[PDB]
Order: sequence, then structure tokens, then C-alpha cells
Amino acid sequence: LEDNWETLNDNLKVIEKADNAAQVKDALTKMRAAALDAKDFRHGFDILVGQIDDALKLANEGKVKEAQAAAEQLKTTRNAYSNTLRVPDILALVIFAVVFLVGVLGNALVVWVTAFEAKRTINAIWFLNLAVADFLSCLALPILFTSIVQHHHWPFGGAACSILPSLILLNMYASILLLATISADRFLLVFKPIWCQNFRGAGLAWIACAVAWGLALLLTIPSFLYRVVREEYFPPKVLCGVDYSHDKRRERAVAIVRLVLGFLWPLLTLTICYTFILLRTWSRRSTKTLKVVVAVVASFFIFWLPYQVTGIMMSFLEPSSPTFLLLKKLDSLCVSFAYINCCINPIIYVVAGQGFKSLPSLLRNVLTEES
Amino acid sequence: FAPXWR
Ligand SMILES: Cc1ccc(NC(=O)[C@H]2CCCN(C(=O)c3c(C)cccc3F)[C@H]2c2ccc(NC3CCCC3)cc2)cc1C(F)(F)F
Ligand SMILES: CCCCCCCC/C=C\CCCCCCCC(=O)OC[C@H](O)CO
Ligand SMILES: CCCCCCCC/C=C\CCCCCCCC(=O)OC[C@H](O)CO
Ligand SMILES: CCCCCCCC/C=C\CCCCCCCC(=O)O
Ligand SMILES: CCCCCCCC/C=C\CCCCCCCC(=O)O
Ligand SMILES: CCCCCCCC/C=C\CCCCCCCC(=O)O
Ligand SMILES: CCCCCCCC/C=C\CCCCCCCC(=O)O
Ligand code: NA
Repeated sequence: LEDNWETLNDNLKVIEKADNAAQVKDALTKMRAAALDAKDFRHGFDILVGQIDDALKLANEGKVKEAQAAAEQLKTTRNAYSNTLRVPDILALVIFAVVFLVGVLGNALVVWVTAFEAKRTINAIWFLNLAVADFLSCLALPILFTSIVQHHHWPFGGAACSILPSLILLNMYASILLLATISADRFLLVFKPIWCQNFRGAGLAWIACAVAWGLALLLTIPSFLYRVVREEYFPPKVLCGVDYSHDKRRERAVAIVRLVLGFLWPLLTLTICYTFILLRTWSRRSTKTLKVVVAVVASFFIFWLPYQVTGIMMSFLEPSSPTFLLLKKLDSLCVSFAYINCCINPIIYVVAGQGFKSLPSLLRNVLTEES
Repeated sequence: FAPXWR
């Protein structure tokens, strides 16, 4: 029953974005079957089916626009017809919750530990900045959680709609730029240690972090500007989302650039970096910090991959296609999986610490060692 | 238009 109801709405969207009568008719045929497949409830479905036949008659005559109008009136009838969340949305909620609790407490503890050594050790500066980016990202989670609980209703305003869903993308660019800087530092410690003795100081590390943060912000603005709220009417609510309407080329362009700058180019460059570093290390007779950073780097690509795959696929698909509709329903889940980046670092630090007393003292040993 | 992220 609940599955047939989604069949109706899915084909309803198909009609809304239909190019000809053939697609309208095909969609309407599937709606009829789904409606009949699904005494007071019988009447409602009966009114629905008749309206489908009305629209179906118009589409059979070849009148596409008139048939689509009759299909829009079908939505008015739907309101007269068990508001449970989709499976992917529910999993997103579970993940969101865990990431929030672990990420807020975990990264707050990291910031605490590394703040003290931040002017004494370069590594503390690196790990501090990664934690701050992860903590800040987690702050959006309660509001994202709430909106999904309220079936995507967004009562927080336009400003929050632009900012809060953007913090995960900010986290993407900030994390990977910081990791790029950390990786450059690791590379130089191993292959150009004379550079490190002449240059490497807390001052340069803080400047590199400033630039990394700044660049991340600039990379986030374009998508930030394309977020809008949208008011719905059946059932009435307010949605928060992205708007590349009448600009399918830009949607595709954004998706591709995000794939390259946010995933592919870092994957290439950091894998080269650590191939150099690991083969050097393994051919000779500091691994603690190195092992931690590799883990954090690895976890970045593991948890962003589904986001990136679904993102690219949707951009190359028509919005009326079954595969697009399926991927759309998975969007929140994919972002929730990406959000695991914002709680995974403290988990990594504690596990790496286990292989070495209290929790803050354990983080100190792992995160504030000097080279 | 598309709610959420994509
Ligand atoms: C989003 C993004 C991710 C990774 C990159 N990486 C690259 O271009 C790379 C450029 C080449 C160097 N590099 C490496 O990862 C790298 C290293 C280390 C060793 C050996 C081979 C390598 F390939 C990136 C890099 C870039 C900038 C910084 N530090 C700066 C100073 C402050 C902010 C960063 C550190 C490393 C670039 C972008 C960019 F440029 F698009 F923003
Ligand atoms: C250090 C040497 C480099 C400094 C060079 C000076 C840069 C500042 C001057 C103008 C910047 C304007 C940039 C405008 C480009 C942004 C447009 C854009 O990002 O498009 C987003 C699109 O929606 C997604 O694909
Ligand atoms: C299906 C969902 C699956 C989620 C499950 C994945 C969670 C990833 C967690 C950590 C990434 C670690 C990957 C392995 C990186 C650690 C290896 C390492 O630290 O390298 C040390 C270096 O080799 C010195 O010899
Ligand atoms: C060929 C495509 C390149 C993609 C990576 C782009 C940036 C790569 C920068 C340099 C790559 C290898 C750097 C080697 C530095 C050697 C220092 C040393 O070996 O001691
Ligand atoms: C939101 C993006 C634009 C803002 C980016 C700024 C990022 C800030 C990074 C570090 C700034 C503070 C520098 C640390 C000061 C103390 C360093 C020291 O005295 O040893
Ligand atoms: C250090 C600088 C890093 C440079 C990274 C190199 C990666 C290339 C950067 C973006 C290239 C993506 C191509 C954009 C496709 C746009 C599609 C379109 O406009 O029609
Ligand atoms: C996993 C290792 C492979 C990742 C390294 C690949 C790095 C790719 C660098 C830039 C590729 C540019 C992609 C061009 C996109 C074309 C967009 C379009 O044709 O519309
Ligand atoms: Na992280």
C-alpha cells in the first residue's frame, strides 16, 4: 500500500516533466494500475482512478498540456486520501544521530587537547584545525535531523537554509585542503628535512591553515548562493533545497567540478604523496602520527564516494527518469554517510592510541608528538 | 528545484 502510494507520486512527477503524450499516457497507465492495486478508502481511490481516466482520455487524444492539467488536479484529491518516512531517510536519521553525539564530544575533546600544545607543536595545529572543521559541521545536524523528521519541512528560514546544509560542503573543502597541507608537511619531513629545519614553524602552519579555510569558504559560496526555500501546497509545507531550474548545464557543471576538486584531484595527488612516503618508510629501518593521518585521509574518500557517485549520476540523468527518482530518495542517506567524516577522526585517534591512561591523555600522546 | 542537497 505504501509502495503503491510512492508509485502514484513518482509517475505524477513524470507527468509534470513530460515531453509528449506518450510519456503522459504511460505514466498514467502505471498510476491506474497502482491505484486499483491499492469503503471510505475505496471511494477516495475511486475518485482518483476516474481522474486518471479523465487525464488518460486527454492524453489518448494527444492533448499533452490538458492531460497534465488534469493530472495536477489529481494532487488535490490526494489530500483527501500512515505518514511514515522512507527507509533511506530513516537510516540517514540514525547515522546523523550517532555522528552528532560522537562528533561533538569527540572533536570538542580534540580541540581541547590540541589547543594547549598548539603553540608548542605543529601537529597540534593540524589536528586542532581538522577538529574545528568537523565540530562546526556537526552543529548543523540537529536542524537537518529535525527537518527530515518533519518530512523535509523547513521552518528555519531562508538564511538557515542557505548556511546549515552548506556546512557539510565547507567541511569537504576545508578538510581536504587541511589534509593537503598536512600531507605536504609529512612529505617534507621525510624528503626535504633541511627545508623543515629552516622553514617549518608555528607561524607558517597557521598561515597555511588560514589560506586553507579561506579557499574552502570561496569554494563553498557558489553552491551556497543556489540554495533556496520553496513553498509547497499539497500537503502544504516549506522545502529547503537547491535550484538549478532552467539551467541543467550548470547543475552538470557544478557536479563535475565538485567531483574533480572535491574527490578526484585530491585522490590522485594524496595517493602519489603517500606512495612516495610509504615506500620510503618501508624500505628503511615516526609511523604513529603518519599512520593516523593516512587513516584520516583514507576515511575521507571512503565516506564521500557514495555522495560523489550519486551526484554525478543524477546530473547526467533526466529528472523524469526512474533512476533519477531513485537516486533523489537516497540523497539524505548519501550525505549522512559523508557526515561520518565529522566524527571518524576521534575514533581513529582512540584506536591508534590503544596501540600505544585517560582519554585526554591518550589523545595528547597521539596528536601532539614532535618530529 | 530539488530539496536537500541534490
Ligand atoms: C580542493 C583541492 C584539494 C587538493 C589540492 N591539492 C593540490 O593541488 C596539490 C598540489 C600539489 C601538491 N599537492 C599534494 O598533495 C602532493 C604532496 C603534498 C606531495 C607529493 C605530491 C603531491 F601531489 C597538493 C597540495 C596543494 C596545496 C597544499 N597546501 C596549500 C596551502 C594552503 C592550502 C593548501 C598542499 C598540497 C588542491 C585543491 C584546490 F586547489 F582545488 F583547492
Ligand atoms: C593568487 C592569484 C589568483 C588571484 C586571481 C584574482 C581572483 C579575484 C578576482 C576575481 C574573482 C572572481 C572569480 C569568479 C569566478 C567564480 C564563478 C564560479 O565559481 O562559478 C561557480 C559555478 O556555479 C560552479 O561551477
Ligand atoms: C560500508 C561502510 C564501511 C565503513 C568502514 C570504513 C571505515 C574507515 C575507517 C578508517 C579508514 C582506515 C582505512 C585503512 C587506513 C589505515 C591504514 C594505516 O593507518 O596505514 C598505516 C601505514 O600503513 C603505516 O604502515
Ligand atoms: C603527472 C600528473 C601530476 C599530478 C600531480 C600534480 C602535482 C604533483 C607534484 C609533484 C609530483 C611528484 C613530486 C616529487 C617531488 C620529489 C621530491 C623528492 O623526491 O625528494
Ligand atoms: C571562514 C573562512 C575565512 C576565515 C579564515 C581564517 C582561518 C583562521 C586560521 C588561523 C587564524 C589565527 C592564527 C593563529 C594565531 C596564533 C598563532 C601564533 O601566534 O602562534
Ligand atoms: C592546484 C590547482 C588544482 C587544479 C586541479 C586540476 C583539476 C581541473 C579543475 C577543474 C576542471 C573541471 C572541468 C570543468 C567542466 C565544466 C563543464 C562545462 O563547463 O561545460
Ligand atoms: C583514482 C585516480 C584517478 C583520479 C585522477 C584523475 C584526475 C582527473 C583530473 C581532471 C579530469 C578532468 C575531467 C573532465 C570532465 C569533463 C566534463 C565534461 O566533459 O562535461
Ligand atoms: Na574528518
